[PDB]
Amino acid sequence: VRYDNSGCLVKREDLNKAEYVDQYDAERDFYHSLREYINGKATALANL
Amino acid sequence: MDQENERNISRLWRAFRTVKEMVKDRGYFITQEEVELPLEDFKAKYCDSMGRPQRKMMSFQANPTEESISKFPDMGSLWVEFCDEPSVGVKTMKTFVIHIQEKNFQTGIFVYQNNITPSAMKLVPSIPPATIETFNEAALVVNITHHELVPKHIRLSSDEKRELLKRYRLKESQLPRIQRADPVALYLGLKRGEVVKIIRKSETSGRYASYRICM
Amino acid sequence: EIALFKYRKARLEPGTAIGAIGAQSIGEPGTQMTLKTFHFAGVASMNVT
Amino acid sequence: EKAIPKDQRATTPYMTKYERARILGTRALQISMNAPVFVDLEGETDPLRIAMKELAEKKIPLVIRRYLPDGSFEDWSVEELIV
Amino acid sequence: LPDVVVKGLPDISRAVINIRDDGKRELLVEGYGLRDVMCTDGVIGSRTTTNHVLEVFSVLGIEAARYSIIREINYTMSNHGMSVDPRHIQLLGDVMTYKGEVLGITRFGLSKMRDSVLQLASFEKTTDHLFDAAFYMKKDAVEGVS
Amino acid sequence: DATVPSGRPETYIWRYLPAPPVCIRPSVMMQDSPASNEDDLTVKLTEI
Amino acid sequence: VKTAETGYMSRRLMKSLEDLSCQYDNTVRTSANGIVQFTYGGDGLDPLE
Amino acid sequence: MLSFCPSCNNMLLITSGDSGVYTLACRSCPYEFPIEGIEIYDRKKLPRKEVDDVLGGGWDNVDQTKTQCPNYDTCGGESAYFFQLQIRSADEPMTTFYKCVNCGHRWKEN
Amino acid sequence: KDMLYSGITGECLQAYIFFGPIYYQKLKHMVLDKMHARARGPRAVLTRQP
RNA sequence: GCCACAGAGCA
DNA sequence: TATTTTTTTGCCTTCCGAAAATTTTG
DNA sequence: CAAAATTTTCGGAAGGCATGCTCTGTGGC
Ligand SMILES: [Zn+2]
Ligand SMILES: [Zn+2]
Repeated sequence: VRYDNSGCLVKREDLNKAEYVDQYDAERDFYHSLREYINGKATALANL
Repeated sequence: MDQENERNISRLWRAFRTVKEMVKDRGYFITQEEVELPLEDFKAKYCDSMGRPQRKMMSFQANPTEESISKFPDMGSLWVEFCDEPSVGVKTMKTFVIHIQEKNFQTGIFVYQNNITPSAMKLVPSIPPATIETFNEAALVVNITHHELVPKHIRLSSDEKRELLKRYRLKESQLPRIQRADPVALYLGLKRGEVVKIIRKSETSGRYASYRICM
Repeated sequence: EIALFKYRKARLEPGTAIGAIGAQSIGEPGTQMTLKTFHFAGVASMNVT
Repeated sequence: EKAIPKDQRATTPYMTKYERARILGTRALQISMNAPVFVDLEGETDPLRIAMKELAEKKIPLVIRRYLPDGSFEDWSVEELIV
Repeated sequence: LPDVVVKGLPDISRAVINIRDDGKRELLVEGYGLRDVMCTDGVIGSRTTTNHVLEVFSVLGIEAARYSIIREINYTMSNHGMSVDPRHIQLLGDVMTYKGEVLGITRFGLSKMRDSVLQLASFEKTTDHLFDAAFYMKKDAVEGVS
Repeated sequence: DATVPSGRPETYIWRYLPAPPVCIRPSVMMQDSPASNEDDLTVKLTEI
Repeated sequence: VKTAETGYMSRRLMKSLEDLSCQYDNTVRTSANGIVQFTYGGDGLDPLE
Repeated sequence: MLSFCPSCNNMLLITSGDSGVYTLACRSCPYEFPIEGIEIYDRKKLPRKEVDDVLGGGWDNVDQTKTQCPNYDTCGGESAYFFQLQIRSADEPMTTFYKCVNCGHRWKEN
Repeated sequence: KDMLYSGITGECLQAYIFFGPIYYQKLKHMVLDKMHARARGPRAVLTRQP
């Protein structure tokens, strides 16, 4: 979960702002890259 | 003369642009359309009839924004002034200090032209509840926060600082330090004990947050 | 499962003397650095060190 | 008062290499001083290999006290840690 | 008299226009006036860099100095093809620039970074450090490795 | 630090010189039995 | 002749970097319990793994 | 000034004297050279190297304009070659170079 | 390049072997004067170290 | 035995 | 006793008059 | 306002420092 600097939850409309960068962004980037790789394989299968 | 007049006009116009961006970045209310003031409007509004820089007219005052005063309840209006004197004398600097003290401004920005004398430099601690910051026009030609090397610095409030100290379970002397009189710290107007959050972009991982404390 | 297992074992283990590892990983390549004279992008008069 | 309860443990559940080395050294030192063993040793005489066999099927009576920088610690059973 | 400077920056030895592979032209100079170059008309001040790191620290700040350290060390390693992981370089850059300024890995730098007495005494200037510790009566906690 | 009795400036001026133990400045035996070479600290102490 | 400079540089780097370690809260700290990095390399990943 | 006394071939130095007028006096022997009404000068001709015309060749096959040259008292040429160049920041106007086709004297307007 | 038979298997080697006399020098550095082992032994009078 | 000096080995 | 050579190079900070610059008196 | 005290700057001199381990032989008190 993404928390702001104050210590409360962050709204969905501003999740990607610079001021809300946490220490868990590396894990989120890894999960996004893994999902993108799996989606690329599925896209190749769908295209063929 | 083109070299004596037009170059100085463009130089001081870029300095005004940088000062506007600085005051906007501190949380004060400057509208967006005011920052992109073109050189023609600058000549038509702030210059003389026959083409001279009128540095006395271009001094102004800025008030804090509603979100800024929500985050920082102690923030007050500032007064920014441009000194017409080439070298700063004690009399002009004492006049600036007297004006700041009399008008009850929380802080003041003093933009000098060439050099500042040591005796006039001793008067920035003179006001006890207000802080006077000095800047050079040659240092304000281009904005350092727009440089590709300088990452994003965001000043944290007291509540956010306490939340950070509670999260990492540390005392304020254990954080990495950032000096005052650092150019970015001068840009943000950091005080002692203020915590700045730095958004670093590394090609290895991406965006990650570091923290520094002003000393 | 393989990707997640590799990710969890790639984290820095607590207690690691990572400063000494970095110091050695910087100092050791200096031994194999033989002499070479470099130039700054097609200019044969600059000779950056 | 510095002991974090078992429910709110935040450190990693995996055994680091340093924890493995320290546990093996401690158990070998204990066996070298005539401590009882909990494995069916097949003619082994070196304490280190007996300690390795003990760690192989998690039959070692020690816990790791991981000290956070603030001062609070964290007790992890060796059989609970994943190796 | 004929050795005075009537135009140009006082610390710039020379300047060369370099035409890169893309065809765009960059003005690369030898000198120490980063601020005056990036303030000069016709030069984009948001993209002007220097290999010198204390110059970048004086002009732009401490984080720019850290990036300059990392980029310069990485470039030096990559020119020889030594293939050093950049995280070690980041650790070195953070260690150099976590006290608010660029210290440097020297006797003078360690004399400011480290408050331990026996670690500094075992490196260089043993007697001076020991006598300064005795005079200033500083307490040395046994927490470091040395 | 003046809270301890040893924290005075006059402590940093030589009035009493602590003569070191001979276990840290031992007399080195030579190949000749009657004569034993002495450390430089002992000779300097005698000179003092 | 390069061995002298390499050895002195390695000695300096290790005397400056020996005290650092990765604590159990994934923050790189010095021996005096002061943070150099909040997360190692921005992501907390071992170059060895 | 590098001049030597004819009597002893020693260095001549310029002295103000009591009268306030400079004289080429020799401090070794009684010799003076008055310079009232005579201008003595030593010229150090600095070396001049060839420089390429950085604006040269840019006025060929370009459009013309009807702008009077600044030297109106000497000539009245109106047609002049002109072109544009960006040597400043992108937020300030592009500068304009003009060359008169009769008298030369190339000038940049703004 | 000669054709050699291996002494272990007896078969012909599948490559011609470069075979002939070369002058060799025996250097003074022999392992009999380099091998050393201590365990416990003499100690210095000052530092009480080996 | 102490102290310097000199040469030699491995990148 | 008083003739009389060097035998690495580069970098660094602290100290300290000297001089330049600025402030301060009369 | 110009003398006069004060502060800052700018040079030149003075110390400090420069890979690791290992093996012999010779000389002098
Ligand atoms: Zn003469
Ligand atoms: Zn004309």
